[PDB]
Amino acid sequence: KELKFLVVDDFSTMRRIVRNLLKELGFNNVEEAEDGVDALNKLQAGGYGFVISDWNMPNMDGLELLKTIRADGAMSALPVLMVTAEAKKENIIAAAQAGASGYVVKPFTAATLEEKLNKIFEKLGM
Ligand SMILES: [Mg+2]
Repeated sequence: KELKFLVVDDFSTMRRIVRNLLKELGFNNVEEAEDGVDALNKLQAGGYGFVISDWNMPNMDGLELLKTIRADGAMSALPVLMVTAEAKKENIIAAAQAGASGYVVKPFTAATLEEKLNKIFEKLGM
């Protein structure tokens, strides 16, 4: 599957981990973004096929980034995997209403990530 991923997380250590987990699953075309604003700049360049986004981030959080993607004429169907942390239980109902493609709690292993990605590829038909 030739898919270009965008990994968005305000902690540089976590972006690196997720990127290396994707590399182990065979995905080598992975770009990183620091928050929702940075993510908008990368997405506008085009070519992205999947977004993995942390929920809590400064400047623009994962929910506002999701809602922006979903309102965009060309990118409204872009899959978005929402990432939450044990620290805070998020407003899942709002992400579900905005069309999140799925949810996963970090930290996660490549095995868990693979199972989440396979489930989304199947449910959406990618
Ligand atoms: Mg964060």
